[PDB]
Amino acid sequence: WGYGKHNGPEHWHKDFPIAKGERQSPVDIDTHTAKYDPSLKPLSVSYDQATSLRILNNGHAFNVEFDDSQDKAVLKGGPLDGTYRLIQFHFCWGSLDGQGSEHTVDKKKYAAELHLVHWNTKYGDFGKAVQQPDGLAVLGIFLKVGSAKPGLQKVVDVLDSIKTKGKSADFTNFDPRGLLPESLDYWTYPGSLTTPPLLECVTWIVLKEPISVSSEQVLKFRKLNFNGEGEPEELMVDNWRPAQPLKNRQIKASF
Ligand SMILES: [Zn+2]
Repeated sequence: WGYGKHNGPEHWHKDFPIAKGERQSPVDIDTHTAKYDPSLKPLSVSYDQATSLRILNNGHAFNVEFDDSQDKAVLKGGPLDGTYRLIQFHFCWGSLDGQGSEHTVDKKKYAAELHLVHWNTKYGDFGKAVQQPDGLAVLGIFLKVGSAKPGLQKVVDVLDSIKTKGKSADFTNFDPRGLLPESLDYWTYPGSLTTPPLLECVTWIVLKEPISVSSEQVLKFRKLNFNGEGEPEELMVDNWRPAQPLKNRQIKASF
């Protein structure tokens, strides 16, 4: 699987039949249809004790990994029940500023999308969580092009070192708190992983308020390669999946 013409999103259902399931992601958020739900609790992000370890190019994106052997970087509150631990974060981006996000707001597409992945500690490890309907919590944050994001610069400078598939780099003392918007107002719905195996185990929480990155910041993303070192160069762009049918599900808002 990939994002090309022959192994792209439209073809995933062949090896991953859950591709046309009832709770696939991403989706389009109809802000006029979302239900204001007064019983949602504010989100609780505890990231001050976060420990980053490395960044790697997995051939379809780049992941920043965190030590999740203890409750160091956790998510709770909101629509969640129990504690979710930060295991890793990645992005989806486009070839142009006009596309890149997975989730769309009134059909509007953003330059990129940041996904903060967390797993339910009641399940003991990430592999068990992905077997549960309440196994993960993904924190989705939109990126728009304007002013630079001071806090994202550290990531951008290290991409040179993981240009190709399989590369990884030590990436310590990276504080995720630098990638958060001022507001924590959100939309939430039941969904899935947006990349194979596309397991229907996620509780999506999409921030209303986007973060702005500079054009040169995002330009650096477009320079990564899908391919392994020594292979024809395939630039790592448009690694996002098209919006799926909502099918009955309801999108709720905390505002
Ligand atoms: Zn993702």
